[PDB]
Amino acid sequence: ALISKKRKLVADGVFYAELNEFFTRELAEEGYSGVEVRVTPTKTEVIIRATRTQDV
Amino acid sequence: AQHAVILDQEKYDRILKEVPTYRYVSVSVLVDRLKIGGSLARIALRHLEKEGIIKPISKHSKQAIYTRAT
Amino acid sequence: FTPVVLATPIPEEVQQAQTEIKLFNKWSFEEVEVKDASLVDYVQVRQPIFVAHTAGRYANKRFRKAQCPIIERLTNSLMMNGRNNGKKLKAVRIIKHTLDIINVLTDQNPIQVVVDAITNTGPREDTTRVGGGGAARRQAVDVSPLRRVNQAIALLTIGAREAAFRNIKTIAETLAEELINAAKGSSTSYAIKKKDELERVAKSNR
Amino acid sequence: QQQQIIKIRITLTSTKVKQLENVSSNIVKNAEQHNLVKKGPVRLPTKVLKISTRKTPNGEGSKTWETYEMRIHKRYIDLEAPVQIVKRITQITIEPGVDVEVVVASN
Amino acid sequence: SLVVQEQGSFQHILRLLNTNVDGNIKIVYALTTIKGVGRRYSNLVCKKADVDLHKRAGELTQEELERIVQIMQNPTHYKIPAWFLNRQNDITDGKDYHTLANNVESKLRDDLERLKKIRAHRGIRHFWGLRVRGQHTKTTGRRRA
Amino acid sequence: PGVSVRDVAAQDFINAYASFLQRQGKLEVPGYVDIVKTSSGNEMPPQDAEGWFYKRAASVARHIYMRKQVGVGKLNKLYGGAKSRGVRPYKHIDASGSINRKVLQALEKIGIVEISPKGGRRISENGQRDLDRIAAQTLEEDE
Amino acid sequence: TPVTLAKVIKVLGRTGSRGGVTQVRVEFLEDTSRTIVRNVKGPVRENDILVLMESEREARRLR
Amino acid sequence: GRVRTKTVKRASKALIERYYPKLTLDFQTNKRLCDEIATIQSKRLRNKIAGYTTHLMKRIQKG
Amino acid sequence: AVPSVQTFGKKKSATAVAHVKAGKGLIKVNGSPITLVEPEILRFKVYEPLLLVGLDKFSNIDIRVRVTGGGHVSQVYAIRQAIAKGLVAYHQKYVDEQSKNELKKAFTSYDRTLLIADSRRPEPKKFGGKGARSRFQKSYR
RNA sequence: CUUAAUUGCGAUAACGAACGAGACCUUAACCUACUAAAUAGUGGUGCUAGCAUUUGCUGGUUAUCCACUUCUUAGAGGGACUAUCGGUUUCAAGCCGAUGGAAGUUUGAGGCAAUAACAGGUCUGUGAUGCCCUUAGACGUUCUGGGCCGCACGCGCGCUACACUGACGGAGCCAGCGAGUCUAACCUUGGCCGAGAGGUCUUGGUAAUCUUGUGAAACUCCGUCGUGCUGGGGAUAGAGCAUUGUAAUUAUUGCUCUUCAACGAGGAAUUCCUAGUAAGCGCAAGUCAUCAGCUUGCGUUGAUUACGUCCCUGCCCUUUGUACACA
Repeated sequence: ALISKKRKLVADGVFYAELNEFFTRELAEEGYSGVEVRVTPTKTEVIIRATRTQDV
Repeated sequence: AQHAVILDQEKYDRILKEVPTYRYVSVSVLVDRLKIGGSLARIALRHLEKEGIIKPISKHSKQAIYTRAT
Repeated sequence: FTPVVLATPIPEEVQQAQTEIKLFNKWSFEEVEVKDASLVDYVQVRQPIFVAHTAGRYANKRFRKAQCPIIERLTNSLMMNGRNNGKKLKAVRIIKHTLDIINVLTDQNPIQVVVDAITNTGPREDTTRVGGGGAARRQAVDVSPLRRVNQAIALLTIGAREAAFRNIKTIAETLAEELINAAKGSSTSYAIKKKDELERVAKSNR
Repeated sequence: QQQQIIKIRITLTSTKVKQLENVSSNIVKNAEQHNLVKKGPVRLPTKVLKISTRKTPNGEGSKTWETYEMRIHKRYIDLEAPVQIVKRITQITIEPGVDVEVVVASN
Repeated sequence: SLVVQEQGSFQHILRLLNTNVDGNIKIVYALTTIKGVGRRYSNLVCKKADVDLHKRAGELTQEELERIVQIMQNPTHYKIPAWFLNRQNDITDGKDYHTLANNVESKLRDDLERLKKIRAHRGIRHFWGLRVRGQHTKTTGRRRA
Repeated sequence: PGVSVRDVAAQDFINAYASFLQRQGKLEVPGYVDIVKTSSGNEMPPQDAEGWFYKRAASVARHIYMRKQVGVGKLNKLYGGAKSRGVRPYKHIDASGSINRKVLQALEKIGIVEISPKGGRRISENGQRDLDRIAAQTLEEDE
Repeated sequence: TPVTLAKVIKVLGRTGSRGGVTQVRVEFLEDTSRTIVRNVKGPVRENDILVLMESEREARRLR
Repeated sequence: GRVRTKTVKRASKALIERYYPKLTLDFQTNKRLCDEIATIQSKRLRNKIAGYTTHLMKRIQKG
Repeated sequence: AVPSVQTFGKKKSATAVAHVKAGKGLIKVNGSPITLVEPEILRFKVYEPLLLVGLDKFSNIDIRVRVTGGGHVSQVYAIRQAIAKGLVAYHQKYVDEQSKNELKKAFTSYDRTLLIADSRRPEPKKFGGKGARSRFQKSYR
């Protein structure tokens, strides 16, 4: 459906790349270490687990 | 040509005596046999071909051995 | 004798020379015997090749380049110099194309084709350069169990091609009278020239 | 309407060798406990994703070459997907990277 | 290389418009020698001219050579579709021209001396002499210049 | 013994079948005969004044029993030798485009032509109406 | 011929200031209780022929 | 280029730790040793441990 | 009918899938007669593992394989594995071991790489060079 | 004393250790075994058309029934460990000569590779980094384009030939690596137009379907010539045709015809390389709107001379000498 399989199953890998800076680029003082990797359809479950889950 | 390649026209009996007890001869030989050369090397196998002295014992492209048949 | 029911029928004159004993199909490469001088045990005939495409590793362990078949060695040894590098499947028709000219001239089927060449036209020797210094007088270091075959075959098929270019003479048809002139020849080919210049060192200087 | 099955190609996009087998076997057991006749799992073959690059950030030095690969493992199943497998994805057995698309082909 | 009884009626070495003819070579190389005459219409001097082709070049006799004068002068009377031509729509009237042996450089420099005087970019690289049609001329200048 | 045309030669076959029928009579020389170089980079046309029509058209008829279907885009991409390609190494680029398409006007009279849906060629048994019937006499002539 | 057939029973290796020439022994085929130190080319295996060319002479130092 | 390893120190301490009167020329227990005594980190660990313990246990039947 | 038989051959580009059906002696690559093997030179390397137990061994079986790919010889001695695995695939099981030691001793002394699954491969080319071991030019200046 | 190895045998003011080497992981090194293949297809298949009259060939009936993997497969394991016998050797490490082989370079090639550094080089992958002219003259952005290609004359990496395995046309049409369409667009078969480049009617596939068996060369098979700057060579130059883009002028290119340059195996010097390898050919990907003579990856035939030396360059390790330590 307008997005192929072989050439864009690596396209989800930007959501290991765009995302794993987006958590900690303004927030480099946060303390991120790799959350329990998780997904549901239509929406993504979000849990924080870091040094600074309190001040921000 | 200059020296025994094309016809050598006066010597038309030489094609008619093509093996002078001389077994090994091909297209690859006739050029310096003082006879027809690789231009017109086949006109000894055009002239005496079908039933006579000459019978085909070779195959390969452009180059064909021939022999006084036993 | 024993045809078969099918839709692709079979000729008659050939494979009864094959179904009886494990030898050649139409030509009599059969029970003729060897003229074995020195170089004892260099016959890969029985069990031979028919053409030279036998599968098997042969070259990195140098003690078993002698079990590369002795009939294949003259086929191994022709085509150089920017013209025929690759195209070694031209050397598979050469086999029957020099088992073409050998048929008009001294058949001597392959128990006699290669065993007659190294005797009276090639080395029984080598003359390699470990030559002391200044002007290298070469040690005339004679026959090894691998020095009867390699340069004795794979350079005499090369120096005898030197009239197969710039004019008419074909590589497949230069081989008309060089094997026989390696069998018995007075150098209408390249027989003497690898025992001419290397033997003036080798006779009495050692 | 209900439990006449509509011949849906069970399949599951991943990349690993036995982590898909952790999740594809959540159908492989769940299609055969109630025992359908099966001519099933087709290993989608391994695909490489070569990228060539010079190892250096500046083109000085020995221009040495470093290469790149992946292995796309996937399985698709030539069976009937029952009703107890088709929306089971939407609240359990789903994982980032494991985006279980289920293509359709029957006749 | 057909059945041949080549007597002295065969044409030997003679000038046939500035070429001493190689008669003994094939009939494809009977004429294909002059500037203006490339090897490309060695077929289309004798393609459908009803002359036999497997013979060598003793044929196309002294007055069957007359057609050779006018077949290459007039390119259209023998019905080539004019894609086999070297200069059309030149400067003056916009039609076809087959530039013959005198007319090789007779007209190309008229298109050059068209342009020595009209200021253009390919003008100042010919009478100076310079590689005008796309060559870097720094490293050109070593063994070729 | 039961004959297939897959039990028949295809090398000297055209030398003995499609050149046995060399003068069937219907010439089909549509104006672009022997004036075109017949391959898009190959500098020479056939200079023999004999053949190369059954060598291109009638090659296909027993070629297509050995397979399912072909077309002219597999005829141009079939026969290209070394190209007259500059001071640069050579390739295999395609043959002529509109010239070898003459079989799509030459074969039309035979009946070995059948045009199929799902593109391409269909071969009816009209090839068996001039080759499987000659599989009774010209296969026993090549002993 | 001044040549004699000779088994090279024991192998040594080879020598030289370039790599080619070889230390070997000979044990003959005719006229035993006689042996002379000789040389050979190269890739020699065990107990095989050395046809000479010299009659009875020597060549030892291998630089 | 055929010499020992750094896990030939422990290919001879646990070899005879309780396990001399087995492992003859028979190759079967020359792996069915090494799935029990060793937890296999490579199928080659049969090739690196038991690749010598028959020739080394040729040295025990000598003296 | 009978499920296909997993006696099986491999090579560079010519997978010699040694199928066997109830046949009558067709020597093909599913399409070509015995006179049409014919490169005039490479005629017999297809056969000669055939012509070893007799002439036919064709009473119940044929040689049914088909092959895509190939070089110039690389099918000729590829399916000769399949022509050797297309004979003896059932003579192990149905007829007995003394018909293998005293009658398939034909199939012992003429193994010129027949049941050998291949073990000689050209290596992948390196980096930093055209050739497989050849390298570029240095020109130390 | 061996080894590719400070890897190992052992002799020992050394004992135990720990990296580096080997192990480690891919990929070419296989399986008469199954949970599986209409994102390949075999056997009979419902069978048909001819021929031959012997379930013998082509094609399908997107399910006629299937047994469904035995080609891509791993879900994991196994099998070759110089193995095995003679020669060696301190009787140990070892190392050769024959055998058996899917399987006897370290399974072949790679995958990050230690201690310590190098004024190696990137503020040109960044609006990381103290340093100015900074801005309104600006040593930068918008844009018309130059210029990065400019040439007196040098030096490298590569391409084509230097000349009868030279050049030319047709029957078999064979690979292998991979690549491929989104809110518009790549791969494009089949058919008409055009001689080519291509124009157009169409088709399949967001992926073992389809382009593709990438129907490659080189070859398999034949007909043609004649050694001369030949029809070797296609530089150079002229004139026409279609495309890519908004536009090709300094020709981005591909095609047609004409013109047919030098040279005739290169001096002092110098690059690479011990078997599927050199050396000839060719295919896909990169940058790609257009452009491959270059690189990344891959096939097709398969030689020479060497399976050893420190001679020239280099390189580690001892003994030695040193007024040297930016060595």
